[PDB]
Amino acid sequence: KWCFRVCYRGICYRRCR
Repeated sequence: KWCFRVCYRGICYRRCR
C-alpha cells in the first residue's frame, strides 16, 4: 500500500503519480 507498489504487492500498475 505504498506510493503504488507498481509491479509488486499486488501487480504491475505504472502510476505512482
